[PDB]
Amino acid sequence: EDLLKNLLTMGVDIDMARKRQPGVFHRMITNEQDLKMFLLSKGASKEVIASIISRYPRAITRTPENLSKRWDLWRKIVTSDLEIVNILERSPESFFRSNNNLNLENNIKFLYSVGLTRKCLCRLLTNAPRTFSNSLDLNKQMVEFLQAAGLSLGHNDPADFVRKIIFKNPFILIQSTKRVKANIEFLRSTFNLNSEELLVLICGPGAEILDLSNDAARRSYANIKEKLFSLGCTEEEVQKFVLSYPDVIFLAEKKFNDKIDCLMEENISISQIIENPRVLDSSISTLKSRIKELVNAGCNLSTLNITLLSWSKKRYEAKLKKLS
DNA sequence: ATTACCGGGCTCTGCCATCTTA
DNA sequence: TAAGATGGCAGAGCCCGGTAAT
Ligand SMILES: [K+]
Repeated sequence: EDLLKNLLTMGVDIDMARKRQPGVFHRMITNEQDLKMFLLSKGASKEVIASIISRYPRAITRTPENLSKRWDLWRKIVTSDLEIVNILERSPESFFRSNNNLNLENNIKFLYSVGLTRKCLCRLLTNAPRTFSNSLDLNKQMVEFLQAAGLSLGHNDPADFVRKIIFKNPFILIQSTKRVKANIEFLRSTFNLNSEELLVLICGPGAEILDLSNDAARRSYANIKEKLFSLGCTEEEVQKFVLSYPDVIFLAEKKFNDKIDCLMEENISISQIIENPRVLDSSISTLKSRIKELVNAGCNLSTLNITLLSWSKKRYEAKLKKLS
């Protein structure tokens, strides 16, 4: 009865809430008051509170005791209340989609038990919160799958493969095993690719590749291949290029292309580009802004050493001065 | 005094489908 | 027997600078 009124004064988007979790609105008891007070208690602005509820209405079904206990467990990993407010604003669902604090506590035990440091649990919680709402078994699955995948390739102690990858790729424990398998076999196939090459690739520069959704990797590589072929680069060169800079698989196809095109419209050859893959770190805006500045001076770009295009502001700005 | 090499810092939700659970 | 709990999916970059090399 009193439910819609409170939410309305709270700033909530009621129509949106009802669409996401209609069920919640057919309960006779809801604790929307205690939650407001609870988050207010921990420093959340009223606008955040509304935003959290607008996106995860079920949040209002939790009791002060539960909320307080879950919060204190997060504070076993994160150090300030503010850190947690921020995470919840960014992703409500991770905190509120479960109310099994025992399970949560077991995740924390398990993850410690795998040999991860607190800075590593902190990193996980901060950037991949939803890790801690996983079932214990689900986190166990992924960990067992990595160990198995560690030894299924030539790794000396899998225990440490797990730590390296989980540190380099914080988002791995919120991916399905299905998905991460398919991304590994995608790399193994498309490129050489013997166990050791593969292993560094996964731990180092191609670590983010394991998070790509189904076939989005395959599809984004296809585009790379076409667009580079079209410009006169051979498959070898395409492979060499992408392996020396796998980040390029994460770009939206359209971005890659526009990026390639903005560079080349200025008479920078496809050759300069793939022998200096990092120029592609820069957003298109930055590239575009820098291109303007240099051609504005006496630079011809056709023959310049274009590495500066992806230098830091400092080093770039310094060098631009010197050119004029 | 200048650039290359390379790794690190940031960084991941919001939706739907299929169970459990009471 | 309807909600709650849980799993899984699509979508996706940019920047900085230490230190080696010259
Ligand atoms: K109920």
